[PDB]
Amino acid sequence: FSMKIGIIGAMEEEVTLLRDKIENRQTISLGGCEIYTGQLNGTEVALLKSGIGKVAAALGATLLLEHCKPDVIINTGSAGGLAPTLKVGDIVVSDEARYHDADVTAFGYEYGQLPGCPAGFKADDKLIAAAEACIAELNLNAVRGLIVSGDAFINGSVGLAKIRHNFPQAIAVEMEATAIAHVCHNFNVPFVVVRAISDVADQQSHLSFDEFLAVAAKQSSLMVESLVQKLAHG
Amino acid sequence: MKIGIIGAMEEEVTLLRDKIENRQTISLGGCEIYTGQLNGTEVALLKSGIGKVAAALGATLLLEHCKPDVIINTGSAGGLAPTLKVGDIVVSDEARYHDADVTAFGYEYGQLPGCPAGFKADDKLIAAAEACIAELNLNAVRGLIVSGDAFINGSVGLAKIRHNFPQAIAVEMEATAIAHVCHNFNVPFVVVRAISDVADQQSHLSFDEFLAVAAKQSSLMVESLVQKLAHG
Ligand SMILES: Nc1ncnc2c(CN3C[C@H](CSc4ccc(Cl)cc4)[C@@H](O)C3)c[nH]c12
Ligand SMILES: Nc1ncnc2c(CN3C[C@H](CSc4ccc(Cl)cc4)[C@@H](O)C3)c[nH]c12
Repeated sequence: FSMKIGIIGAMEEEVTLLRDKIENRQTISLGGCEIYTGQLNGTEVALLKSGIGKVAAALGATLLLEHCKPDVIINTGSAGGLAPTLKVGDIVVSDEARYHDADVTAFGYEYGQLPGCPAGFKADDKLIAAAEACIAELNLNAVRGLIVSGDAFINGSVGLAKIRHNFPQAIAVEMEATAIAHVCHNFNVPFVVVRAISDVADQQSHLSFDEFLAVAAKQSSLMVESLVQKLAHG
Repeated sequence: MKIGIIGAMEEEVTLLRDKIENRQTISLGGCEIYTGQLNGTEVALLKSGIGKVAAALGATLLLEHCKPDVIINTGSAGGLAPTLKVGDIVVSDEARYHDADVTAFGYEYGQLPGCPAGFKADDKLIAAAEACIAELNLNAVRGLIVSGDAFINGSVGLAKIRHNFPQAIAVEMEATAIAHVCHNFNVPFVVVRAISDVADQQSHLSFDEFLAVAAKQSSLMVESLVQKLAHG
């Protein structure tokens, strides 16, 4: 009864469903961000709306950790699906996060690695196990594996090809997860990403996202709600 | 007046750090912040680490813990403008991400949703930096500086920057992140960096050779600019 779960979503649509469900809700406004505090089905939560891309996610995550000191972080939201069995609405769970757009290979760092960081950030094993238990209980289709982040909306063409080449094992792509993982790494806070597929990052991904962002928000929010309850009680 | 100063690499902050008197160190989130006085002016110097996220996390800690009135971003840069040589100064009038692309939804190339397409540096800070450049007889260019999470080393990476930002005068990896955090907190910023290489196919070798020259030139400029701002 003394756990506080931090949850981070980038777009307002990505946090609005959870935000609705928060009891005794209060809003903290700082640094261009909002954090909603209160309880989700009894469990104390702090839900950050970060805004879009790596710096917004990093600024937001840093305020959430400093102001709220959550025990763990769960990153919720939509994603572009890369793994072949994924369909719109399916869940993706991070094993690990990597930047697809960092390149200091001129000095022999690994592609995707920034100097001062590990080449990728591992998500927490217990959080991952708890997410997989929720996926089973909810009877959802999910893939676990590497999620890659960058400051680009992937829409086929080179951008997609470059990711498939550099990270053939990446299951999904998005724009905040890695930055949240990098902040959590620096503060020793366990994280997991539990997103849902809104598009498959190909030349029609903008139209698929226009159509399916809400479905992905709903599916990822349902998972996060289940996860929070499982973590809190088992 | 409290002046915030941010450099990414330890080599980019060390010279200033050696000069801070009444010095205390805050160690937090993988960053270090050194507080005290630089030639009688209160400063807070952040060593942020490398790239956009490190810079953003560190800038956010510095603004929260130290509440500086302004931010100056110091360090090295890849020179893009034709009149630039190694050691020369670049001063931002504006900062943009060269690697942000949400053009699929019709944002401007380099713009992230929720941000302006570029972040404008502070006119009073720019004017003070140009007075310092003239007094020290330096060669400098003022203009757009672009940031990304890549060390630019010629070939297609460089070509893409030149296509998208023909007006960019230099490239680096943190400034626009610092600008964005400053934007969100309504804190004025300026970038005053110096050229270690020209972001071409041999930029790694030039950086091997001239990082220290650039850290020195940018640090000496910063020290002069601090003095000018606080004391005229
Ligand atoms: N193909 C893809 N590529 C990168 N990220 C995503 C995402 C996940 N995010 C949703 C969102 C897409 S970019 C955008 C567009 C308009 C507006 Cl108002 C706000 C943001 C980013 O937060 C990352 C889903 N599919 C993606
Ligand atoms: N051609 C270029 N491209 C991008 N950034 C820079 C910069 C400015 N920075 C220095 C540094 C280059 S990457 C690097 C390599 C070794 C180690 Cl230990 C740590 C970092 C980044 O902070 C950005 C100078 N030239 C640049």
